[PDB]
Amino acid sequence: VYSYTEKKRIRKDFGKRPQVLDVPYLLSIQLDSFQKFIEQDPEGQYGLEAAFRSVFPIQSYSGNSELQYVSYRLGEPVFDVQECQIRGVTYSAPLRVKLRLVIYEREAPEGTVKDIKEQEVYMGEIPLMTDNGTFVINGTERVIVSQLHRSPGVFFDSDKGKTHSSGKVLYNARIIPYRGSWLDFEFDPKDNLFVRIDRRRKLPATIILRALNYTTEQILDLFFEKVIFEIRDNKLQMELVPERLRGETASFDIEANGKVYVEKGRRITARHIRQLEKDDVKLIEVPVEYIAGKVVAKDYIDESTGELICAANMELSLDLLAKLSQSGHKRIETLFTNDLDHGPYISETLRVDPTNDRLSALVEIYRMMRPGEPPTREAAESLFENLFFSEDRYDLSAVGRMKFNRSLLREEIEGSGILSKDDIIDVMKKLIDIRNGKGEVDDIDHLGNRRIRSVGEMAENQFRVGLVRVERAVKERLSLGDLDTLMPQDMINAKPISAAVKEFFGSSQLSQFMDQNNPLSEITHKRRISALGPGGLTRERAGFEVRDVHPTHYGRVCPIETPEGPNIGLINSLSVYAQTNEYGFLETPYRKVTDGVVTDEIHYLSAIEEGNYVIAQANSNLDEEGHFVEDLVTCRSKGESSLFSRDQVDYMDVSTQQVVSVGASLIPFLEHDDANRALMGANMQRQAVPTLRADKPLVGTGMERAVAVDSGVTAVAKRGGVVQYVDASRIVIKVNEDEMYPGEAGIDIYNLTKYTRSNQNTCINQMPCVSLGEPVERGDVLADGPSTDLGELALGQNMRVAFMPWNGYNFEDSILVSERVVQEDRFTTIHIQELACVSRDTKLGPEEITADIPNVGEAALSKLDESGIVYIGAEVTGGDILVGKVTPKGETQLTPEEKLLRAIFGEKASDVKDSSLRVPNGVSGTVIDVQVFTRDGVEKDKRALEIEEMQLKQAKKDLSEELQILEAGLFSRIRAVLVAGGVEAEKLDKLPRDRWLELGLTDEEKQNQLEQLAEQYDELKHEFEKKLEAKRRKITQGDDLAPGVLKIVKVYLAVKRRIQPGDKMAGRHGNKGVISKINPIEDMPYDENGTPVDIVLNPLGVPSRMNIGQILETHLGMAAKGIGDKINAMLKQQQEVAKLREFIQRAYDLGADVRQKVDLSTFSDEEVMRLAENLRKGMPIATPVFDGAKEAEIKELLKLGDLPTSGQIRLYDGRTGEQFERPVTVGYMYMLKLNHLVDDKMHARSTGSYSLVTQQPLGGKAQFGGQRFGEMEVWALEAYGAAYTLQEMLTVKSDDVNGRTKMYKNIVDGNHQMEPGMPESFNVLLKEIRSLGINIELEDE
Amino acid sequence: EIGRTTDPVRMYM
Amino acid sequence: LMKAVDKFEYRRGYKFSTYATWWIRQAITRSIADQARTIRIPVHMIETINKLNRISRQMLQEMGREPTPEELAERMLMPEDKIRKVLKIAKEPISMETPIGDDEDSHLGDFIEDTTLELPLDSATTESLRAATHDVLAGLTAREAKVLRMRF
Amino acid sequence: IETPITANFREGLNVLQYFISTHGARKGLADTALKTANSGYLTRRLVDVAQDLVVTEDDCGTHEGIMMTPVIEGGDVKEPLRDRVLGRVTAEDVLKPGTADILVPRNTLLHEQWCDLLEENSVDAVKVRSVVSCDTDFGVCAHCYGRDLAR
Amino acid sequence: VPLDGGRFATSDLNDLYRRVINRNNRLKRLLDLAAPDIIVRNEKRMLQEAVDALLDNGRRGRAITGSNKRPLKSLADMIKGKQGRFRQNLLGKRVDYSGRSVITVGPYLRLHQCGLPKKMALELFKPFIYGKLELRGLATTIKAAKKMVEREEAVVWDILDEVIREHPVLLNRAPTLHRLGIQAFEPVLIEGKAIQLHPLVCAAYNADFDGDQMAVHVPLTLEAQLEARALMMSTNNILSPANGEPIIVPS
Ligand SMILES: [Mg+2]
Ligand SMILES: [Zn+2]
Repeated sequence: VYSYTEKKRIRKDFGKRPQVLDVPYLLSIQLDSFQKFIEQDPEGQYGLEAAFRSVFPIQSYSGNSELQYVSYRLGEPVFDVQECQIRGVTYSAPLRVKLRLVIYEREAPEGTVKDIKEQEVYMGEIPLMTDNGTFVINGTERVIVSQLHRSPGVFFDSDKGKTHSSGKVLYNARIIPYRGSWLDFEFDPKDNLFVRIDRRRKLPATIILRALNYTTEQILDLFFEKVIFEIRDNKLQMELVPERLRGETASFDIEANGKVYVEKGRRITARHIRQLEKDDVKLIEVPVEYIAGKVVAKDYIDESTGELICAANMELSLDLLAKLSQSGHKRIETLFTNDLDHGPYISETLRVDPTNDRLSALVEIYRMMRPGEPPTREAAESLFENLFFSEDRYDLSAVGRMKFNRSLLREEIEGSGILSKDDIIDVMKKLIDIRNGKGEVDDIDHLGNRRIRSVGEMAENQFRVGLVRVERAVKERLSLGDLDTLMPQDMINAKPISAAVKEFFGSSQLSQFMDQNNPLSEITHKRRISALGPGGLTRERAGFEVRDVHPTHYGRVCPIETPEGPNIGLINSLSVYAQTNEYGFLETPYRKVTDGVVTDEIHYLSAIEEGNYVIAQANSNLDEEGHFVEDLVTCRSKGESSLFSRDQVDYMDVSTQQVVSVGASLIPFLEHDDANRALMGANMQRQAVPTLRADKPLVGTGMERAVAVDSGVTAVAKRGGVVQYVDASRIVIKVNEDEMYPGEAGIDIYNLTKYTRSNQNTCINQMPCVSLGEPVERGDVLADGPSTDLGELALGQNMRVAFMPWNGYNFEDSILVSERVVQEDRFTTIHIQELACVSRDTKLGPEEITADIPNVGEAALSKLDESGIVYIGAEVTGGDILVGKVTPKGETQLTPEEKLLRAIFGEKASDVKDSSLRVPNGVSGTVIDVQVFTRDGVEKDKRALEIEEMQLKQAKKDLSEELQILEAGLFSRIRAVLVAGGVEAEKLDKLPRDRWLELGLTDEEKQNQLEQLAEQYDELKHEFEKKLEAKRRKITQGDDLAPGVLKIVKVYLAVKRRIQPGDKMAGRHGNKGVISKINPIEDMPYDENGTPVDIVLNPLGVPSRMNIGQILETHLGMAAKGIGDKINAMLKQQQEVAKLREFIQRAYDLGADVRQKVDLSTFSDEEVMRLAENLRKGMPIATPVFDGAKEAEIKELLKLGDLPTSGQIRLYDGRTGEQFERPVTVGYMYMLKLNHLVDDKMHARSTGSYSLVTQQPLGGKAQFGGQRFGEMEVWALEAYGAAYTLQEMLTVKSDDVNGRTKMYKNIVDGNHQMEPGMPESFNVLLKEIRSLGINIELEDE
Repeated sequence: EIGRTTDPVRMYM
Repeated sequence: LMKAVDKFEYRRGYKFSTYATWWIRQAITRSIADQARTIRIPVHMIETINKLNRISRQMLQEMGREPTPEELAERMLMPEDKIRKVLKIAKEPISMETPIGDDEDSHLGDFIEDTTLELPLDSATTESLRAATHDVLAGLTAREAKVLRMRF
Repeated sequence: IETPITANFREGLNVLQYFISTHGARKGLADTALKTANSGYLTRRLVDVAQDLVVTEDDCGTHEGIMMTPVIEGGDVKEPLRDRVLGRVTAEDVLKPGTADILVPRNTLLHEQWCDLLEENSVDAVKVRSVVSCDTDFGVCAHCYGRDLAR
Repeated sequence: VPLDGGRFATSDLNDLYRRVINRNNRLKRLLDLAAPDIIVRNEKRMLQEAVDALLDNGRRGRAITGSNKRPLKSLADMIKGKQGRFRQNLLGKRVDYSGRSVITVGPYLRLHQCGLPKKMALELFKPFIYGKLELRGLATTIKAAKKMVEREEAVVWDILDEVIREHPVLLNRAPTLHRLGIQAFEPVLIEGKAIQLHPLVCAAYNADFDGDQMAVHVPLTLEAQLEARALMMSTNNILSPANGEPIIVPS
């Protein structure tokens, strides 16, 4: 039940909760995004097909001319990934688009096409994503980070009394389209509705409604209810809907059928309401004074003179009703408005609104949009149409339409991309209802209102922008075009598409250099979510509501993996099980739970659907039946957690690791550490640099295998088989018979990547982990990449640490390291840097790479050959010359007394100037690679010829070896298929190889007996010849360099760096420290067996930081090292194998109801011995994040070992020999070396170069510059009495041109005195101020 | 309508 | 347009727009070629650059990808060096205040050093050489020192 | 939240309690990030307003002062009078607690010995000079300032 | 100035001046050619706008964009801002004779001394070494002294030990919250690349040993050396200026 690669070293698991869901692929997001970006979709859906179909067909200005799209194709890349990396070019593929131009007949709207023109055009280049989800832009590897932004739709805010002193809430609404202009609705303290467009000056909300071809009466009908008042005897007999007497204060008497239902001062209650409903009362008696505030609905005109008796939306009074009733009106309707439920804000807005009709509304909108311009009817109509009702300027794509419909409680999820009057009215009514009280506002921090935008979507948007920029030009050209004189190629330019794609992929905030110094760092970068970039937020413009974790983040976003500093909470990281919905939302797996049984069916729920149900907790007890042991289960319903019944549970958590990310899932005993320390340790875990040798983490979590396999730093076997050949740079696999195609030579060849430099100047190397003849299977690891051993992740080393103070050498956070650590080279790293020498052309003459450097001794160029290039493998130090170069120098100057010196010495001035490339000071190493690039038309030198010859020989050798490997496999298959059917007994083998296949003796039944082979041989030979020709052509061809340069020489140096005081080291629980000293072996504390300790740590940092995880991991590592020591001693005594089997079985069976089951009765003796030899250095232990081992289990393991149960032993001082009181905790725990190397930070300067505009020193460590003396330092010196120090700091050492040289001459002469002079910065400021109309000067008196 | 603008393009138009 | 109005003739029967368009476009193009670059380039060289760019674009569209400067000489009529010089002509200069990422809020102008300054080590060597030559010239006879000082 | 965390760091916290604690950790980190940015601006504004003040005289010859009393809020004293009087010069001559004899003179510097004597005698409230009442033009005198509380 | 590679770098003032000059020339030509009143007014308005944008861009109307995307920088922009001349180049300035590296503990040190790497001190006290070598007669010329220092003979170390015997230095941490952010110490030559700092001044410096760095400054003149010895010496300031309490207490 165990794979061959797993039987080598089995990690003990202490988990208890069974696993039901496997960990998905950690790099699926980028692959899926790119595969949705580019793929042949036979539909009008997402992609280039989409883009093309969005623009084409492009029709002319009604000239019976249109260029119509047909199909698109992608070409083969010119270079591969390695060649692109070497040449510093972009790994992309040509784009081929097949267009068609059709010209109709003259004076015929639907006439047959006069001509048809079909051609194929080339439209830019598209970069291709590598197999590891990365891109190559210019020789380097870049990773695009996914963006999180607000989802399109409509949202409602609350603004709980912040902009007003009275604390009144002002609700508002906002519509955010995917592409277009913004529409805003808001309230005011005077209960009026206002509308804003693109955050411009606010206008009354009725202006747009009037501009929507809507009259006052229609607006009142839409936004208000109608009550009809009659005119019978009494004339005061209005209908009475029963539900219209709720929530208001009574002011009069209501009577029906001669019954006084409610007396004066009495309130209509539910009893009165039900009494009226039972009585079916419709007509009631009302006093004449009740109609004082009523507002008429429509307008009434006289029949005699046609005069407007009363206009719409005006107060009705006694005189008005008398006037409209003496004219012969019998039916009057008003508006039913309350004071707490039906607010009359529409009437107030209409009263405020000064516009009259559609024309006035359009004029006002045009004036607001374009102030200072005289309005025109056509211009205003076009502007209004284009604002929100044009498909070219407004986009409401599927996600936005779906959000709009969901917020509006519609029934359809699809619609049009433009807005509508119905939609605007619905939003206004929803806002009115929210103001009234029914409904709730939305929160912008909800994960259901935030969408994820990916690289495929961004590339599609860029391509669409380029396509519309091109279609504008094609329309402009076709406006004055012709019919039979142009081809469908002149109107298409690939320049704007190429420029757009190049700028997007090279200069963007989401396009960043990949951090390739750790497989964990590489896998973390591709799973990063950022809220910055174009269309997002800004680091200084954000507040607090977006910088804090939300309850919706459970299972989707890791709460503890975010950088600390200016951008905290905006660079969050994706969790392990998080996925992306169809519309771009986040969702997490869940287990469906029926009435009593927790089933094994997995369901994916978004943030909106999660709140509807109630989800149980991962750590729930169940005994092989799906029923909960306890009658009550702790569950979370809606953002809160409380006790729930057994039968009320709807869903259960998949696993305990779904709440954290992959980086945070690799910290053992995480629940025992503080959150800040866990976050710091997660942030520091990806900064580790690979060491010379990495074995394994003694205490892990089990995700190391997944992290190593998912990253591309290792080599995985595509097909199972038996290893045929093993080498340090090649692995050959013979494929199994049942796992290979009917006819083909089945042999897998893997080429390992040797020493290469990464983006952080580290070392990348692959080493084989298999032997000769070892069976392999699918998914087995064949080669180990950096920071990986046996297909497991190993960031650092495990060390024997002790917790005690040692003479103040670990005072605050310092780490004391023994000499044996640096003696054994346990923390030694390899670094590789590249240096380039550029030979350009000058007006005085071209430069040379000759080796006759003037004024250079012979011993200073012994490492250079006759061509002036250093040898490969030469040891060089600081100041050593690598490549010699000279530049022309003509008649610079001759100062006096130099002519006299030359006359005395008879010396000639050098014609050339030394500009050779030399090793930087303070660094040493070895030359391992030299590359020479030369421009076309320039004769190559001896080194270039030798490099070309070596490259041709290597290419021919590789091609021939792979060809003969293929042929050997093919002939082995020939022999096998022959022997299987229709063979001679011992005669076909004696046939020569050229003709052995030339038999077909019995293809009678075995058609392919030789049939499937000769064709294979033929294609193999032909492809070998063609590839040889193409490769030699590519090698022999010239290079393409920038104008002005002739040759470029690149030198690679390998630097081996050892550990030293000042380096930074850290663990996995957020503890860090700088090495202070390196004590001898005899000075380190030792135990009763004489074994010294390696690391000494300060116990003073444990209680304040509150992280017991380090102590627990120390105890676990000590137990594992005791077990490993016992195993090693038993192996050294080599008594038998039964004892080893029994001990290993006991060790693997120790625990308490552990899910892992290991049985050694099915293991062979050879496998048992191999496992025992692999377990010599300690048995690995897997600690699940929230299901790890317990203190009781640790004590049980320690008791299984010979170590004391308390975990503390007795130590002796190596200096004095006397024992230490208060026994010291000693154990093993994992250590990491962060790349904060001291030799990369030390810098010093005395004199150097100065800036151009202001004569001041330059930056830091790049131009050999000095430190900056700031305002705080000036204030400190002013608080002190160091006036002279301040003066010499800000005049002589910085600005005074004569001051600095005078001080230098005085120091050389031995006089410590200075002249203050005048700073050049003040003169520059004076000149700058004088350049204005301001006169400033210094007077002398 | 003599003002309320800053860009000279509008005034030229 | 004013220049075209100064020379318009209505006896030909053609409308004024046809005659004015040529003058307007000529003036606009001349102004663009004259005062649209930091470094002035003559009209003939601007026309040569435009023709080279148009050819290159046409050949890229027709053939499939970017060509080589050597191959442009076959298409055009050039000694294969004028095209190289035109390509080697510097583009518009980079802004001094352009930023480079964050870089602690620093621009491109903070990394340019003056090369016209002399080192203090050089100044001290010069002073020492002057003192040494004065001391050596004091030892010689007065007439020899005078004639040397006069010659050099 | 009405439900507290009943597990300590020695035992194993669960996902719910860890997720709850993450909120406080992030709030603390944001507050720490913003406090430095606010304090820098405040310190700059405070430095730039009083950068021209320099002691220029030795004794301005004034008689004004500030009445110094212990801080009482309605309970236990949070600021003994020794702290607010040590290192200052007295504006007027101190009298005996019983108003019988002349105590320490006017223009003396109250060191630890004087403070111990005042404590022993149980003096209620001594008045001292201050820089706001200094008569020196364009600066302050040494006597009004008192003593530098660093030497 | 010509940039390395055959390219050039320019400031926005050149482009503003170019614009102004070109518009003035066009206005002169139009005045000479008796242009219509509307065209003359348009040219005058363009000239006013160009001068206004040269003097202060973005103040009167919309800012004029630069070469590609960003707006131009004006004289007022150079004068103002945190990156202006007053704050960035006149109140605080980069200085020579400075160095920085990582700090360590070195508990054996005394209160008035610190640890200094040999390479940092050799790089800092270059003129002093040159002068001492010239005075001792070991090096005939300053060039010979420089060659001997580059070769790192056995006598330059003795010269450095002689010159660093009683020459204080200045140590500063990048946040200078109070007066005690800069102090003076007496260098001790040590092997390595890390500075050792006395544990007692750690609380005053508000510094730790988890990757913190500090800067080094060398007083040049006699008066500066004497001021650093008499006022900024660590042993001379043990009491906090804020309150009269000790500040070098063990933690
Ligand atoms: Mg620190
Ligand atoms: Zn005073």
